Amino acid sequence: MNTRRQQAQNIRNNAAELAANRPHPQHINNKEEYEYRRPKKDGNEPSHIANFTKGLPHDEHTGLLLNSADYDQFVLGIQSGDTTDFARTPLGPAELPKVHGCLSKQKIDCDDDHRSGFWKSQIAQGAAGGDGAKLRAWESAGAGLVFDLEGPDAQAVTMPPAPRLESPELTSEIAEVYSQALLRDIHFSQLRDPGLGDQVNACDSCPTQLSIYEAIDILNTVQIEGQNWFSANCCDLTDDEQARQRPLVTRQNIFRGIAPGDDVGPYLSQFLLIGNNALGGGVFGQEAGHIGYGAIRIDQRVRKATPCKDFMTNFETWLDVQNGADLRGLETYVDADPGKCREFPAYRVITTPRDLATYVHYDALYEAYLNACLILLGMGAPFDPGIPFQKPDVEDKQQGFAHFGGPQILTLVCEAATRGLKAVSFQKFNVHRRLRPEALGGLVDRYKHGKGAGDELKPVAALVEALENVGLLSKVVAHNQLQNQNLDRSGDPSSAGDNYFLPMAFPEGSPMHPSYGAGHATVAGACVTMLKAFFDHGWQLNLGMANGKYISYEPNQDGSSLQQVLLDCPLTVEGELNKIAANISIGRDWAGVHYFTDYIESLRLGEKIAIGILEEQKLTYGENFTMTVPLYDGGSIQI
Amino acid sequence: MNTRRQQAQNIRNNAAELAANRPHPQHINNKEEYEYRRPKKDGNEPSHIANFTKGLPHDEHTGLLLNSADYDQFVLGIQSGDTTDFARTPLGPAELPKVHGCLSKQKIDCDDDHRSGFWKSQIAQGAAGGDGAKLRAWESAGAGLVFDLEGPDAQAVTMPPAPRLESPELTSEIAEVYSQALLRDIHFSQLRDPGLGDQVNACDSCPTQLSIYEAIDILNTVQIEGQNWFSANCCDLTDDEQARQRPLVTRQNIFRGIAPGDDVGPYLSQFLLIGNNALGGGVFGQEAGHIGYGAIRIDQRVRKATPCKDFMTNFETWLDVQNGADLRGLETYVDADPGKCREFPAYRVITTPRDLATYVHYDALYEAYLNACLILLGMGAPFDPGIPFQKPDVEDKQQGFAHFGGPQILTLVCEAATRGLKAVSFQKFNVHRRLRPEALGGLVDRYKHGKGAGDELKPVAALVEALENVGLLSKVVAHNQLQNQNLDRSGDPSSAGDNYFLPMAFPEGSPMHPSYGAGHATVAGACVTMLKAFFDHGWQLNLGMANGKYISYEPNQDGSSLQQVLLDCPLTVEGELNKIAANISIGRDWAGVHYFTDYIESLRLGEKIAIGILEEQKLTYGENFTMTVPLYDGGSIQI
Amino acid sequence: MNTRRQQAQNIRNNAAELAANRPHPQHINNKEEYEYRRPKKDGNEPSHIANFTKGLPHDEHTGLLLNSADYDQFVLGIQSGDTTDFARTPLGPAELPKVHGCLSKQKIDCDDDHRSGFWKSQIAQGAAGGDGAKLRAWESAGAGLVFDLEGPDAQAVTMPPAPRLESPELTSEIAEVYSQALLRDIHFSQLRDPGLGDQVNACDSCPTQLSIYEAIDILNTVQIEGQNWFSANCCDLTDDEQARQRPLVTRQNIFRGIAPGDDVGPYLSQFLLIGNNALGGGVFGQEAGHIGYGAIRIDQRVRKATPCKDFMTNFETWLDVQNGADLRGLETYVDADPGKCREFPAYRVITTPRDLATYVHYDALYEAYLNACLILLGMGAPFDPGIPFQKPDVEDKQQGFAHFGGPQILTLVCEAATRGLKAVSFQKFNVHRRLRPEALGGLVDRYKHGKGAGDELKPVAALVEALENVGLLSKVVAHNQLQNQNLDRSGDPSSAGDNYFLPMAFPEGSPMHPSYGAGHATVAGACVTMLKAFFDHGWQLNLGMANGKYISYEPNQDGSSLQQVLLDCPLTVEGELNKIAANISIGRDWAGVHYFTDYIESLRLGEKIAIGILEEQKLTYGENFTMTVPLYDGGSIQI
Amino acid sequence: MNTRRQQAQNIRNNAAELAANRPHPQHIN
Ligand code: NA
Ligand code: NA
Ligand code: NA
Repeated sequence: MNTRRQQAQNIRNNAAELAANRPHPQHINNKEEYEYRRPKKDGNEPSHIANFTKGLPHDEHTGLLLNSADYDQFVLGIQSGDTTDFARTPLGPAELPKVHGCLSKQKIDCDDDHRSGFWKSQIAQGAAGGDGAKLRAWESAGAGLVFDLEGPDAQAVTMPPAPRLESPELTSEIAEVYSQALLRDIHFSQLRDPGLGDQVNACDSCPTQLSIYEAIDILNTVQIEGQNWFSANCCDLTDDEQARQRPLVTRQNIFRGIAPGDDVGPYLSQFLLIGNNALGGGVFGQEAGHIGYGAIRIDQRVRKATPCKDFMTNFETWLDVQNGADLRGLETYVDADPGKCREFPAYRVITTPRDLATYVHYDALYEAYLNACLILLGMGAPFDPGIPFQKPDVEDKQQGFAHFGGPQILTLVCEAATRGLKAVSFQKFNVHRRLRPEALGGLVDRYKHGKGAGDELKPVAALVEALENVGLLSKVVAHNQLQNQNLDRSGDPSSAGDNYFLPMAFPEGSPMHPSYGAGHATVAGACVTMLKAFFDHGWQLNLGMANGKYISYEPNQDGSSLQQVLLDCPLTVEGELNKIAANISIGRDWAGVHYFTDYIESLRLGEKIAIGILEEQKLTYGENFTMTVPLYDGGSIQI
Repeated sequence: MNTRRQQAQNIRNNAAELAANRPHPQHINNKEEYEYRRPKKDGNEPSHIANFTKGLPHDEHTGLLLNSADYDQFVLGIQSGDTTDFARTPLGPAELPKVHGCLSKQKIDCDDDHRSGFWKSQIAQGAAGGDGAKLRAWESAGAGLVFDLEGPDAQAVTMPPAPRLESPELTSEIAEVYSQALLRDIHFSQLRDPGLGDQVNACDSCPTQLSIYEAIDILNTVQIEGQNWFSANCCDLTDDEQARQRPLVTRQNIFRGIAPGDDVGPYLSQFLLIGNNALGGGVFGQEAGHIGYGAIRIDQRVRKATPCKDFMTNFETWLDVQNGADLRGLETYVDADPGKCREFPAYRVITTPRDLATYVHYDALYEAYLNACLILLGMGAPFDPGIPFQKPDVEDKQQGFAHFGGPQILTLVCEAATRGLKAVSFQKFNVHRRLRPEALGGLVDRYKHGKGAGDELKPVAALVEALENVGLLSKVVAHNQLQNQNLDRSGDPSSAGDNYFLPMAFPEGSPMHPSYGAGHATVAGACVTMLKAFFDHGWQLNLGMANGKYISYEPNQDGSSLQQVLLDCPLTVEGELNKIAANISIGRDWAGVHYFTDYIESLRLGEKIAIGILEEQKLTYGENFTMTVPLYDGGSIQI
Repeated sequence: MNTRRQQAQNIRNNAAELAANRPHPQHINNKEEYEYRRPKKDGNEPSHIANFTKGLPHDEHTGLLLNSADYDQFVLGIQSGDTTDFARTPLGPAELPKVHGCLSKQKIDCDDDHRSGFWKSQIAQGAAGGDGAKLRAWESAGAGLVFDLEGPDAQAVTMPPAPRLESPELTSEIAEVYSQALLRDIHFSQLRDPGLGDQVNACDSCPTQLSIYEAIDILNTVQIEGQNWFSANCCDLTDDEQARQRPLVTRQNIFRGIAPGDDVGPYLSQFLLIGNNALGGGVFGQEAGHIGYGAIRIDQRVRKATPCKDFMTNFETWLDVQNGADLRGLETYVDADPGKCREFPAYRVITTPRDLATYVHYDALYEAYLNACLILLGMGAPFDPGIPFQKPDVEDKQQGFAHFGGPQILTLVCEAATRGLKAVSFQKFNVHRRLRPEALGGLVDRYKHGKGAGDELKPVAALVEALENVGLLSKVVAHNQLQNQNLDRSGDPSSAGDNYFLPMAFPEGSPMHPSYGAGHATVAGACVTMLKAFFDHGWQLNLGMANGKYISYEPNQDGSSLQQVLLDCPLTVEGELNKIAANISIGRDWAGVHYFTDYIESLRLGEKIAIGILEEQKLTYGENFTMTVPLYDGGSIQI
Repeated sequence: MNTRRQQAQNIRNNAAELAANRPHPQHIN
């Protein structure tokens, strides 16, 4: 034998070696960083239009990257991770220097207690009780360089290159993210084939410049050089692009993930609507929406944000956000009705993408995937049959709580997320640095106003044609027109003119870190993979059945209760975990802060992080069991 | 430089070595295992009265360990961890073999679909809809042998020896756990010095055979060989016992933990009563009891179990539980009132120890410590000033989300718990194997009925004197008398006679694993230590103040809302985290499944697990910061 | 220099490291294991219909997996490899326990000398001279966990996921394996384009419900969701499926392998028909069928099993086999004719798939590939020109016998096979666990009798449609009708009704180990790869030529002698080795125990095992030569 | 536990050492 000290050290060294001896891939970007250029005096420099520049100095007149030297310093700081190198990077509004090639001078500083004059938008000017908005910096840029004790390393795993401005793929994606902004107040029952059950309209009537029927046509018709993303055959596409590729847009498969079981049933996953039966003697049912949080409850009702109230719809509002104006918590929320119980309608069931965007806005990491984990445990969901002490207590003479029970999975959903964020943080900051969809909506507008210098915005030219030739932009300007009649931005100079800016559900828009690699989807992919591994992924949810059809749940007209939907086949653990993975992941896309590529490839990156942890932790147990974890790309694996 | 693969492997090897090079202590029990004996034909064998035997065959007539060979096989199985060795261990009721020294024969098996006849209690006989209760086995016995990737090893950390039946310490502890059973329906406002604010009685009037005033006297007067635990000076006590030692019992310090800040304010920690202010525009306040779970809410109202309804109050009910009768979920809960909102009183505020016992009954691991973590984040609580990117965004030009924000602490509270359970699982199963307080209540009764053989129960003799000489038992028999008038156990033969059994708030009583080392307290200690480390432990909670006194919260008469309590000094993050640590940890003691020693030493074991993880994870970051984590034993440490 | 001891140790350490430093792939199944479910009381459990359950307890009334707990114990035993864990797994017929979730009780045991009453089929009831059939257990389940001194490790190599019940691929495969059962007595001259030479009918006239012309149409027309396997373009298929994919079924390419040279010439490889010229002075020719086994001969005539006599054609016969009834050697064989020499027709030339099924039934591992090796050596076949001492003896002054002659290759064909079996044993038992084609024929029948519970056999529904819509099943029931008129199973209750069971050429059917990964094909692929490596793969076989056409051999009407076939081009060593690889590998498929996927992917797995050994053994020799081993997937490699 | 790769390599190294640690005789004509 060996002393336990040695055995414990050996296993931690074996896990460390196992992690190292796996395939360490090479990180390949789409080369957009230094490809698209613009003009300087007696030469040319890169435009960095296709790069994330949110927080840096943007020209206050043109809304383009003010100084390229700022981005070169921003990039430098990312790779070093030195706190000192962050401090040299200019932030928010700035003045271009008198000597060319030098770093920009930051207008706002520590002695600026009153910051009203620096911003050009009314909202930002009187944001902090009349003082004016504050600067906000980038979030955990050096997290990609942070190591970990378990799972694969952040740079020991990679995502494929982001699609380009010239590509047919991106054109379909920006159109999809654009469409969702105009379809942001649609009732969820509309996002599915009408044969399943009766659909309804959102009780709150909003001005709509786009419907579902139109959106499917636009997404199917949108094309570059006579090629549509959904239409294009395999032969044309690259091995990387062949993987992401989706089919022709259907009422059922619209705005949905490509993970198995996403198509089956309604849009919204049960684990975002249903709860558990009341502890002990049942006072309420699963349709109540109270999760069985041990002896206390979880309310499944999200905070209701005032419908059809999108932000950054004009240039000033957009520019100030892109100049790192801290506008968090300036979005308004519907007040409660004294007559009604359970703080309705202040807190209602997630009825529209807006309410998903709101849920996802403050989601707080792994909440959604823990909640789903809690729901299954309370329901009486079985664990993967490979796991020890799973048989009747009399026969096996052991139950298993500490390491093969609820306790182990409760920690695992939470564990994985942290490793997830670090892994994607590298892909965002140190590799791809893809612009936010809000920025592309920026690029689209500025081009249509003939802004920039020379052939700077020529790359975007191809993109805006398809968006206008499908007739989408014409509806976006109409939607924006009505949004700029709001008193908060009515007097903004840009409100009078046309705006092609993609509406943001949040005043601040996207978080202060690059687009490519989604923080929500990476956590979603990782946390869900752990749940699918541990639980019996096939387990058909016993939500009950009526009239020989297995019942499901979607919200009612005002989200006051759940409307039952009756399907031919029952819902499985796998599908609903994959659906809530997709719901939260695409939940950002509805808010207009992510593309589909950000979701899909993050979900694939997420499972690699999660699988790696499970692989490494298997060295510890001497029971010698098997955990069968299903993947999003077809067949399952045996850990 | 080195390639990232090598650096990542080196850090995981360095963490593994750091863990090994720390002090690996030697595990010392109190030698009770094979000390107390009883008689066999022409010799003597150990009684195993002071050991955990719950689940094994107990003699149906005497309620003592039927065969010592069963315990020797039970012990053997623990140390091996072999699934086959578990299967040989007899469970529940059994028949003593015709040849002596041989293993007992199990009555119940896989062909016993109807198990009514095997049980001697009415409740268990008609438990499973008339079929009869099923056998339940021991929970994760082999978890002590499971290794881990981060933190200290389970056998690389130890707890001091459990107190003995002869000791003054245990006598005070069993009296404390006994008292709590009779004080189980007391309103929490009573568990504090009355000078702070107006106290109240529980709206539900229960027959009480013991009051607070009496309980303090009993705990202060109870003594062995003219020595009281709280009275005894340092000189008399051992270095291990000097640490646990508490002061003379006060109205303020009664049934409370010895962690700093437990004495200050009411009994119940705020993080078990208060919530967050409503997201965005405030529709309700913190006194509401809705935690700011991102965009959804957490209900702080526990399920209300029918008051003054304790179980295992007679021999039959006690014996069947001790014979591993699965009675989970047979406890009844108060129905809701249609007229009232928020499912009242079915779901009410934690008003009595019963409601804490109920909360803790299904607590689901780290819920309480995550909830507390969520509350602080929503409040706007500051992190430990050592942590990077903590200064204004403009100055430092970075915020930190992924690794130095909410995300990192959210995973850490959840992370630590799993490592905690494995560490204590060893101390329970492989080392101390201390009997449950319910078992000691068993030993007390059987002695007072002159059960057992020869000088078997002589060890307990000394214990029962002090309990009777304080006049406690006389009140326990009176409490039990009224409890056995219930129709569910009225017709049980033992109901007619006197019962000295400690009432259990759960029908099944303690979980199927030994007493010493508390699973709740180990998680509590570990999770709270992580919170204290990350957050500014000193941060005075801004709950508001009225009349120049800082306001606090305790429940009202029916737990319909929070009653404000006004203190001279404000509550700190440290104290309330230490109080919720103690609340949940002692929450078991109220249910009657743990002693104080199980709490205190687990809280100390818990922080060692947590600190060890933090120490190891510090190798990853290159920022070079400092986390100042305060300890329960005075001064703070710098990680 | 180094001492030889050190050099010898270094090379064995270098080989060990080389093996480890190669790509270790991750084992991915199709997730069918826990996907398809059925109903239990108040819940749902997995059906394990798509898993190998042969030997376990099958319900005697429905013919489905009796208890899922048995499979969970069966799986557990596989992964542990513990002899004790095998013994707990119930075998053959069993009684479902009174408590649910418990292990089944085995009817047959060691005190059952007379086992007539346990079986439901006449054949099995009077199998062991009236005593009744015995139980048979699973074959080398723990061989996947066995290590090796040379070649790649069993878990250091993997096969792609098995096709699913829903898939178009499987539907084409089961139709192919079904067709072969009805075409089992076809003369081999029919399995090729008729332009090559005159075709003939099997002298023994059997009732045929299917012809070649019909079988090609059925295989080309069979489709799922309007998709045929052979018709489907690359774009639709996955990278794994794109590899297996075959072209539209031709008279030449029907039931043939996709290895280069399989299409060229007749179906049956020469090395299964031809022999060598008589040692010294030629008394007979190559058309004789006597292999030059040094100074003795090998008879190429297989034992003739009585034609059109298939087994397990009814439910009882099928069920008893699936309940592990040991029926080995109950198949009857044609008696010899006293008048004729060389024990004819008792021993005849392999004339029909039946005779191949019979050859392959007792093939005894590597016999076929050694025989082929012996034939080439006797013919005067050249070795790969890279090998040392290959030139005229006078010039080079060395011949090479021990290490570069016959001796080295003779051991290599035999060597590789053992490593092959262990490698695939893992893929069968520990990963894929694909049901046998006989089991799917079982699933098809039970569905058509409306057996099982709820939506248990719904997965198979899609499969049986295509089989009936092509009109195949209608012919299978007709074939089965005539087979159940046999007196051995005439009185079996199921004989009266319709049977859709795929006929088995063996009474026992498939061997006691899962379908996916073929033991014959893995050995075939491995052994043939070694032969192709060593010999000059291109070497055009000098069998002679007549009328300016290179002669070949196929059998005559009664397999009394070889009928010559004249082709435009000569046969190469590569093609005929690939053809005998395919012949033996597909030889199982004719018997109805394997699919095409089992052959193709095993042949690819086989070469990886073989190449790995050759790579490792190259460290030993200091001659520094090159062995050019051709692959089945196009180009050759240089070892 | 160890990863199968390591266990498989260790056994092949153990076999190689076992072979070397046996009596290596001197060849006398
Ligand atoms: Na169990
Ligand atoms: Na900050
Ligand atoms: Na030669």
